[PDB]
Amino acid sequence: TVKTGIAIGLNKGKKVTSMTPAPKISYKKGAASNRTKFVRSLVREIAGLSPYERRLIDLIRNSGEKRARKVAKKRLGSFTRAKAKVEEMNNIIAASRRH
Amino acid sequence: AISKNLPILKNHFRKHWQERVKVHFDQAGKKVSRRNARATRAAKIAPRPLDLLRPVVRAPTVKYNRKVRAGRGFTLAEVKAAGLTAAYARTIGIAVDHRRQNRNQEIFDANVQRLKEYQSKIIVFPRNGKAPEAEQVLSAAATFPIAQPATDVEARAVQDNGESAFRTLRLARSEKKFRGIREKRAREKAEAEA
Amino acid sequence: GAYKYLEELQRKKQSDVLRFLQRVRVWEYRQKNVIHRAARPTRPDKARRLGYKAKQGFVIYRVRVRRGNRKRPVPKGATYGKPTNQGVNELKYQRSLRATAEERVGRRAANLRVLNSYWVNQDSTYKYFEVILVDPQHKAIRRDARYNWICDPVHKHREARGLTATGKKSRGINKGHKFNNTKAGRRKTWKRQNTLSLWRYRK
Amino acid sequence: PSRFTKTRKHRGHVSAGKGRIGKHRKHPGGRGMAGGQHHHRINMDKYHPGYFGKVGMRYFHKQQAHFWKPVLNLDKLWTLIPEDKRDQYLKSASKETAPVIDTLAAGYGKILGKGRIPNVPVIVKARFVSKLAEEKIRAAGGVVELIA
Amino acid sequence: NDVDPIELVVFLPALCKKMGVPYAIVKGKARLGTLVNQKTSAVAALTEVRA
RNA sequence: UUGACCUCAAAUCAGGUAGGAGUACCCGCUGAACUUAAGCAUAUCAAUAAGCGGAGGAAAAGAAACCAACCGGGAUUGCCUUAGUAACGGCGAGUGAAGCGGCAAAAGCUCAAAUUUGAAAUCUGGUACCUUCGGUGCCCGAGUUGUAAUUUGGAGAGGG
RNA sequence: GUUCUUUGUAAAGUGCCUUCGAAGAGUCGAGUUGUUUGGGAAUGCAGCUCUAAGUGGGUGGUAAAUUCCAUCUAAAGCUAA
RNA sequence: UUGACAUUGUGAAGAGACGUUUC
Ligand SMILES: [Mg+2]
Ligand SMILES: [Mg+2]
Ligand SMILES: [Mg+2]
Ligand SMILES: [Mg+2]
Ligand SMILES: [Mg+2]
Ligand SMILES: [Mg+2]
Ligand SMILES: [Mg+2]
Ligand SMILES: [Mg+2]
Ligand SMILES: [Mg+2]
Ligand SMILES: [Mg+2]
Ligand SMILES: [Mg+2]
Ligand SMILES: [Mg+2]
Ligand SMILES: [Mg+2]
Ligand SMILES: [Mg+2]
Ligand SMILES: [Mg+2]
Ligand SMILES: [Mg+2]
Ligand SMILES: [Mg+2]
Ligand SMILES: [Mg+2]
Ligand SMILES: [Mg+2]
Ligand SMILES: [Mg+2]
Ligand SMILES: [Mg+2]
Ligand SMILES: [Mg+2]
Ligand SMILES: [Mg+2]
Ligand SMILES: [Mg+2]
Ligand SMILES: [Mg+2]
Ligand SMILES: [Mg+2]
Ligand SMILES: [Mg+2]
Ligand SMILES: [Mg+2]
Ligand SMILES: [Mg+2]
Ligand SMILES: [Mg+2]
Ligand SMILES: [Mg+2]
Ligand SMILES: [Mg+2]
Ligand SMILES: [Mg+2]
Ligand SMILES: [Mg+2]
Ligand SMILES: [Mg+2]
Repeated sequence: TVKTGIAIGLNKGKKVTSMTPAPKISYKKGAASNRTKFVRSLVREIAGLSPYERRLIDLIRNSGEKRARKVAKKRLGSFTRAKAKVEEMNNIIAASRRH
Repeated sequence: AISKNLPILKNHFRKHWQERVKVHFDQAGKKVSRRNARATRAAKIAPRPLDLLRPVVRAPTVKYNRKVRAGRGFTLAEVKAAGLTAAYARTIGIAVDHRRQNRNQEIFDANVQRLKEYQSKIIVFPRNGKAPEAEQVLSAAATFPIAQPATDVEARAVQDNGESAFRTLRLARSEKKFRGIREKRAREKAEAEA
Repeated sequence: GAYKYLEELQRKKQSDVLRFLQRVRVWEYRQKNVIHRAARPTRPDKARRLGYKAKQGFVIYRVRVRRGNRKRPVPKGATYGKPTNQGVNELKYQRSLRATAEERVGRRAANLRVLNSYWVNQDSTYKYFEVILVDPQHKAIRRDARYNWICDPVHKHREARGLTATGKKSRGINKGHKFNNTKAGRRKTWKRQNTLSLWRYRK
Repeated sequence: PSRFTKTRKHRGHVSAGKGRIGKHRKHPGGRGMAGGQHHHRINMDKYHPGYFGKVGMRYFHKQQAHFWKPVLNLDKLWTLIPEDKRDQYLKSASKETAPVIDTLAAGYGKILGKGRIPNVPVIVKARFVSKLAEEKIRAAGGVVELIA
Repeated sequence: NDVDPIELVVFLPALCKKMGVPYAIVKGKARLGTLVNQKTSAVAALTEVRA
């Protein structure tokens, strides 16, 4: 970003007086918004939990947050996707406990 | 079979290649078409000039960024900075490009410069019928060439700050290599605490 | 906007409200014919999303297709050939069942043009699809500048050529390095790099 | 042109040029590179050592001219400066009105040290130079300006 | 009480509920149609009402 | 007992549409072996022949879920080149592209998701009149399980 | 280049302020199978099984955990040369 | 031909896994 003007090394590149271009809304693609934030809430308490979700929280308050994650990674196909789901559980679990 | 002292050839003809031979016998007569249809385009385009006004653009890759190249369009930043709308700019002789941004002032400034210099050099005819005729100029690109900038003068002063340029590169490279390693040995300096 | 709710409700296919719905509907759809005319898009939020519009000239069909691999229709297993091509039982169709769905309704309604389709249910034996069609000689569309494009002859049986949405999927049209063959069109791009170009003054 | 061809000379002699005992049959020994490791081995070793087996590292999706770094030797260098303009700088021999040569603009990517140049200062701008190339420049009253 | 598909309307009592909104699952999707000079109307709800 | 609605039917109902042919070139499906490897099964021939479905005057692709790692580039197609190269391969026979660069041609876009809610503002048809590739009025129907208008990410929307 | 028409109080563009900014699911993705590709711990395609998310998702030609960076905005569509 | 998963749902006896729950 702050280019050294030399053609190799730890930030190589010719020096250019820079601009910083107007930000694209496309880069805000997955952006939340109160709209969806609301509807997705309302569908949750209407539709309810799903099968694997029901066992997911079960592994949580039992055989650790660990073992639950490994299942969740197998079940959803990605580690990252699993952690983000296991997290979502803990917040549901949070609600049930301390209301 | 194999014999004699010859190079090993690799001629891919084991596949019914003759079903697919394209012999450009029409190279000649197609030039005539490509003309005759440029000619008759140039007509009904009234006095307009066949081609759009196109930007300067630096050209990508370490191989090629030394040169400068006509880009596709003008950004939206350059068009408003030229004091006109993109939507209207298209209807004149100008090419716009909504994807493609400015992170280099010296290409921006020199591109808004083209836009200004272009307007000033064309006459946009009024919306009714009657006009001041004007002859027909065919190329915008001939008229507004793109040239490569100035980088330096014919001569200057020798200035030797003593640093060898080789070694500057060497140390520069070593820097890269171990930065990660060093990023580690340091982390364990924080972790080396009581 | 009741749609945004449906879009997000439809996502919870393992919820009892939806399990129950799916369970009762896949039975109903089975007792009807393999192909039948549908009253109105069971997924109004979905038909819509794919370009369907509730008016005179938009038709919705539902269709059962049989699910699984393609058993090589060779007589008694006999391949008569090398051992590579001796396969029979693990061979997968290069198109998608949804393409088989689109194609089958489109021949029954050959007076309509196929716009798109979407899943609605499946079971061990069938995948279920609702297909959205459009009548190219019904004036409601012929005068509609948004959809008159499909009246053109160039879109005749577009689903049998893979110009539909599943059609462009299986045909592997997409930009990028992951699609070097299949993009400009598999075969066409093959014929390209397999053609010998000789100019008049040979190079 | 066929008129000059040997096969014109051969008409009327049986068997073309190809012999009576040994014919001109339809691929003795196999098509193309067949039996390289076998009956065509004596030719493959000698005339083509190294032909068989792997060697070195693989490189997926390699892009030539990521390595675009064409070379230039001091051996020339002064070619980069326009002829007529050259004489002028040659005698002026000054550290104060020294000529500038943008090698990267000339299309090069590294200066190498082959050969000798005259004691005249030159401002050489480039990416990468050899430890020896810049040594000679520096010793002729010039310097090296690293660019990109 | 008779909308097919039901998914059009299931989330309503709970949409109402969250907002306070009084609701009723009246009988008749064809009765609500008559109520707006049509054939069927699914839903119907007044907001203003003269005093 | 009366009138709606949903679904499903029937008519030589009112008007339409499909088939079949051609297939050099085009979009898919399906799919060999002869052959090459001096044998041969992987591989090769070949993602080819044959077989099937569907278009046009071109077809398809097309305004990036792209290329790049640059000072960045900017829909698609094509030619020159990349290059017989990176890579695949009993790493054998053999196969084998992409990015940049020059050129030809150039063109950009619209839906879904939004309360018109102070006015379904939209549309097929029948029917009368006219200036008939249609306009206007009337009537039935379609449509709120959403037809119009505004908005499509480059944005844009509501208010000042 | 002529002349009927018949459009207006209606359509559009631009400047600052502010608040919002809805963006496609049995999909993306993952496993496994077959097929294909120069694509090599897997290039595309398909079958079954699993099946998301919203500071998300995809890609970044060596698999994995972790931290950053970069680049576009999929699962709907039209379009001459 | 055998096993898993899918089609697959509701109530119990049990021996079992630490009033839910897989046999
Ligand atoms: Mg020809
Ligand atoms: Mg041109
Ligand atoms: Mg089957
Ligand atoms: Mg389609
Ligand atoms: Mg003789
Ligand atoms: Mg003789
Ligand atoms: Mg003889
Ligand atoms: Mg002999
Ligand atoms: Mg030998
Ligand atoms: Mg030399
Ligand atoms: Mg009739
Ligand atoms: Mg036909
Ligand atoms: Mg066979
Ligand atoms: Mg042959
Ligand atoms: Mg053989
Ligand atoms: Mg032989
Ligand atoms: Mg044999
Ligand atoms: Mg054939
Ligand atoms: Mg055919
Ligand atoms: Mg025709
Ligand atoms: Mg043409
Ligand atoms: Mg087309
Ligand atoms: Mg876009
Ligand atoms: Mg491009
Ligand atoms: Mg061998
Ligand atoms: Mg091949
Ligand atoms: Mg180019
Ligand atoms: Mg609209
Ligand atoms: Mg505003
Ligand atoms: Mg506006
Ligand atoms: Mg999208
Ligand atoms: Mg196949
Ligand atoms: Mg594979
Ligand atoms: Mg994709
Ligand atoms: Mg298209």
